[PDB]
Amino acid sequence: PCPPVCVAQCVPTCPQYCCPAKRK
Repeated sequence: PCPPVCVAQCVPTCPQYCCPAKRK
């Protein structure tokens, strides 16, 4: 369960499997 804003923005509220390689 990934947020669609985490697809650009991998934050402390967001999952680690939900990190891209486009702005963490």
